[PDB]
Amino acid sequence: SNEDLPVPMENPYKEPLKKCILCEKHVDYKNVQLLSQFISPFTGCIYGRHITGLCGKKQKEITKAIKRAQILGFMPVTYKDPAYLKDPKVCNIKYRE
Amino acid sequence: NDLRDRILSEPLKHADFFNLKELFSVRSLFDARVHLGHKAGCRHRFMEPYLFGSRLGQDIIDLEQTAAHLQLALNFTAHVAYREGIILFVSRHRQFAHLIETTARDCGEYAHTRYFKGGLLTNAPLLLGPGVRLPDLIIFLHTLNNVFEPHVAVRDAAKMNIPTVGIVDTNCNPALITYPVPGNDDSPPAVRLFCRLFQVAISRAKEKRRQVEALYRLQG
Amino acid sequence: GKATERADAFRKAKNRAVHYLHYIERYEDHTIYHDISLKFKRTHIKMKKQPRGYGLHCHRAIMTICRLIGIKDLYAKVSGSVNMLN
Amino acid sequence: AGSRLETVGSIFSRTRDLIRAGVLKEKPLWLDIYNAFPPLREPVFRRPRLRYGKAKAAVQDIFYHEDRIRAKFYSAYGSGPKAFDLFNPNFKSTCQRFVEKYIELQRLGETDEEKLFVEAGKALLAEGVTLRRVG
Amino acid sequence: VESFASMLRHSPLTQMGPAKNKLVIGQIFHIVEDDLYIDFGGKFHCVCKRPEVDGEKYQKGTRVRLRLLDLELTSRFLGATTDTTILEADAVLLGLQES
RNA sequence: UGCCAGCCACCGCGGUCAUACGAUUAACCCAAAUUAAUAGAUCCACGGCGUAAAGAGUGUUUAAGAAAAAAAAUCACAAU
Ligand SMILES: [Mg+2]
Ligand SMILES: [Mg+2]
Ligand SMILES: [Mg+2]
Ligand SMILES: [Mg+2]
Ligand SMILES: [Mg+2]
Ligand SMILES: [Mg+2]
Ligand SMILES: [Mg+2]
Ligand SMILES: [Mg+2]
Ligand SMILES: [Mg+2]
Ligand SMILES: [Zn+2]
Repeated sequence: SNEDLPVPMENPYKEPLKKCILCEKHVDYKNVQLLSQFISPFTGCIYGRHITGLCGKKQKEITKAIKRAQILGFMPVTYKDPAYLKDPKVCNIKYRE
Repeated sequence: NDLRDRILSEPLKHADFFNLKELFSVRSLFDARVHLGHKAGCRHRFMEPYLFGSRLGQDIIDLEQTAAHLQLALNFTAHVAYREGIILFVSRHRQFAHLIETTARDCGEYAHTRYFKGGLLTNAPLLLGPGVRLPDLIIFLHTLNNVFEPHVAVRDAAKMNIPTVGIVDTNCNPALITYPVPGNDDSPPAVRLFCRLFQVAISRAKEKRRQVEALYRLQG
Repeated sequence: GKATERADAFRKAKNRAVHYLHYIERYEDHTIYHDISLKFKRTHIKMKKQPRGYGLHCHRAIMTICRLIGIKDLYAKVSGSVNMLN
Repeated sequence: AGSRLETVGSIFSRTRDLIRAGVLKEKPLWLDIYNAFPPLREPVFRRPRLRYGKAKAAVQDIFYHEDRIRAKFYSAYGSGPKAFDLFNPNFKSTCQRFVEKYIELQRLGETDEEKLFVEAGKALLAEGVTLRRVG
Repeated sequence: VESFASMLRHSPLTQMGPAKNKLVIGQIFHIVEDDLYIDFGGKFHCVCKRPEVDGEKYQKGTRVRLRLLDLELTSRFLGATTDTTILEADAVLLGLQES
């Protein structure tokens, strides 16, 4: 009959889960701009999760979309298309020090 | 000689004989933060019966049980003091080292706060001397050594048939400890509290023994 | 106990033995209380509790130890490794 | 002499038994004291196995309905203006005031969250506390 | 008489909820050169560095305002059965007890 | 005597100080028997299978068995 005992509820305080920059966006091979964000400008490599910072789901979607674009002839393979050089830089890599 | 048996037998027949009930309370303990433990990631398996629960990752010791136990430890400590026996405060924690050495010297009891030499309890006659008395009771204010394993003296006091009081925090292993009192060993008001309590219990017992001795002397 | 000289190890193991003593509860001070089976490492001992007259039928080491304990009537079969310390 | 097996029993057990066998010819002090007021659990050695499989501990997490409220408070207004004093045993925080007001307006029977919350904010502004909120 | 549960439920440490980003009051009980050992009343002291502005105003006994991050700094590391305690708390020293 | 001559069920013994060969002295043990050889009696796993002998390269069904209390068939990604 002790009213001061704890109640077995779920944690009220619990924070929301952090989200990939793209959670519920749509990655489409047709826009080379979004894709070309996750490429190295000099090489054309695709960046890793530990650079892009994506839900495994999106890193995968991004990779597949990239390769698709590259072969359907939307996006260049060996270098990031110079037009998109000055777009926003999402990735964590620093070349020039 | 018969009445010496009287002076040893008499105090065993009352529960409270040194009246230590009145030195603390559940509220007393609570304000000294005693109810606070480590994170649940550090929780030692054998401690779970003493946990009132876990609040947002912190383990909250159950004070009802801390009181229950502490009453018993103090009682035991006192009766050993009354019976003129050696008490050894042991902690290897360097904050309270000075505090404890002080406390002990004030009760007329002994402290080992320093590095515990290997065979101190098991091989006594080599370390200390040709024939020696060994502590009759050992109090641990922290059951751990600065490398976070159990303090040797626990295993070796057990090994030596010496009863052991000790404050076992949430990540300690209580198993080999004769009268454990679950509670917080890390925070200053807690350690200061436990020191003060064991101090008072000892002093009270030694007094009661002096007075009852005096009475026995006037009896004849 | 262990030493370069045999004499020395004898002394050492005696004096050390007296420090680890067990108390063995004896039923009516001759047998054990009830049947025992234990697997210690690779050794299986199996003992059975006898009546008053049936003396000490055991591996010779166990008979030695029993005579030291005071267990006068017993049956034990050891299987697996007969290694003495185990 | 005595028994140095730490693992076999309690010190009580080994001591009493070694006396029983007539090996140990003098009773030790702490023994009589022990018998008189024995500890809650027998101090027998035990090995701390790591849990496995589906097994987990029994420890209950500590929550109260007030928490369910406090979360909305902190999400809205962050920690309060008054800071915290964990030394003062009776100290009440801004969050706790908000709690009590919310509980009182719960007793008037308003089952809507919005009403309760906002009107408790108003009931607090009444007393002179500033809720600066957060975006 | 107050049941332990009753006490725990109303205590300021239960009132706080999660200890991340909480403004708290704490008091300096020890000093080594730039290191202030601050007891904010929870379990473990924290330790902060003496700021550049009004450096000499911080003395043993002083009171200061803290932003609590973590109540105890603890983590599990690769290959360990239990977590490792730093035996400290994580805080940011804001200023001193504006009064 | 000296890796010779020889001995042993198994381990092993004999290279100049052999209780192990050969003989002597003493002893031990069986005894109208005592050794040796050969056949029996007894003896293997209700134990095991990561590293020791052993989980058979894979799946499905047949035969044969188990069902012994509570539920389930199903969604990013490089099957073919
Ligand atoms: Mg601790
Ligand atoms: Mg021959
Ligand atoms: Mg010769
Ligand atoms: Mg022979
Ligand atoms: Mg011969
Ligand atoms: Mg014949
Ligand atoms: Mg094999
Ligand atoms: Mg296979
Ligand atoms: Mg093959
Ligand atoms: Zn996502």
